[PDB]
Amino acid sequence: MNLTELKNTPVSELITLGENMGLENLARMRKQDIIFAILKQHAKSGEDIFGDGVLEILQDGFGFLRSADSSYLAGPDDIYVSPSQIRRFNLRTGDTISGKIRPPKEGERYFALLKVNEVNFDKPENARNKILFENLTPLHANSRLRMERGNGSTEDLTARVLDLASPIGRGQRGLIVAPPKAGKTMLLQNIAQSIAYNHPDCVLMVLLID
Amino acid sequence: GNRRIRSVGEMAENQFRVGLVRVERAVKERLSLGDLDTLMPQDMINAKPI
Repeated sequence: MNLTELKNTPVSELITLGENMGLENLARMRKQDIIFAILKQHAKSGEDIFGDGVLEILQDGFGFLRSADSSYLAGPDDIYVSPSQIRRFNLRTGDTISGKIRPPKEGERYFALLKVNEVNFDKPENARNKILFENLTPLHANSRLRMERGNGSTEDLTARVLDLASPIGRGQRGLIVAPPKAGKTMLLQNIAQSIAYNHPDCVLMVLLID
Repeated sequence: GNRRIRSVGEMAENQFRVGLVRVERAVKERLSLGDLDTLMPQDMINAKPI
């Protein structure tokens, strides 16, 4: 019982499962409401429910577990994180939390967190003792992140020109200066594809605002 | 011999005990459905009734 597993399932199978569980008509219902009702019905039987997400600590002291498929948008299926657990495990904004959750009781609107199982895709004993990012010693780019494909494709010309003009390494802080209608989209697509092909071990994140 | 004097001391002890039992009710209601080593003894006693 995982949240992302039910989010990846299609609408038809979720409607069929909800109709088999014997609930209200799910055809005229949102997929999120269908998942919520399925989780409620499955927790009424006594089974456990698990979830995950990125922590977003609010200014008051509590927080939620945003989802990546919704671009970290405020959703009804966000997992509430009490400030007591935050104060007990020294949680901060950005910590990936994966643990058992429960449906909201009477008077509640979000899932509650009972026990945390994995922090930042690692054991909590390794996360409790860690060095902050503000204390790490900066350095120049040492490792070479080669962008050349090497397959002899016609699209590899862009990567070859980029390598001949400005090689990119780990920790680089560059700028792509270009007037509009120049080809920034195709260039960014080629860069992302070359990064995913040559260095699949690195965590690639593409941010597109406005 | 049948009438007493109830000064500020007892009159304050009575109200303090009333507030204390009003807090104790909620403390027991919480601890009856609480989790061991989950909360501190400072997050279960509302100082507002006292």
